[PDB]
Amino acid sequence: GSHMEEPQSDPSVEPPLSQETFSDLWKLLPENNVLSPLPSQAMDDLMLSPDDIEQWFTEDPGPDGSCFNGTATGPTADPEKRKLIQQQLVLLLHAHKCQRREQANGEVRACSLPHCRTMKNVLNHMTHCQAGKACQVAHCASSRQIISHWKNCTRHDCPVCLPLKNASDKR
Ligand SMILES: [Zn+2]
Ligand SMILES: [Zn+2]
Ligand SMILES: [Zn+2]
Repeated sequence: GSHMEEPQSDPSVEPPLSQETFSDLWKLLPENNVLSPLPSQAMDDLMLSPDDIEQWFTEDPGPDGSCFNGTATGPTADPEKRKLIQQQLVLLLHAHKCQRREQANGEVRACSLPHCRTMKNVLNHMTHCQAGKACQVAHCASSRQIISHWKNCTRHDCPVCLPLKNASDKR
């Protein structure tokens, strides 16, 4: 053929994603990234409001632990709760890459998708924010729990990390 498969088939040149990539991604990412999730393949059909993020990554309801349907009727360990983390986390990637695509090409305009518009505003605040999980903006505080997952998790076999590492196979 006209080219070789070595950059994808040989471990001496293959440049795959690292566990620290997702931690820097939402802060300092360059305008030439290739992980950009497209609406034709992204599970955006499973979308939520920023307040429901607190149902899969828990925040205290009060000092007495006053339980609710989101913890007592349908616990955080349910398989459907994991789908909601995966689909929302993949959109934090889209919202950081979509804003960069417009910076790289002034002839086009960013998404009309309210979830993309929501997350790109949160990411541009969260990079300068100092309270994080304690921030008084519900959208900032909720997104910081998602960012805190990749910062503390180091496993290969995790219901959130495994499908992301499988999708980010940039060999
Ligand atoms: Zn977008
Ligand atoms: Zn904040
Ligand atoms: Zn994990």
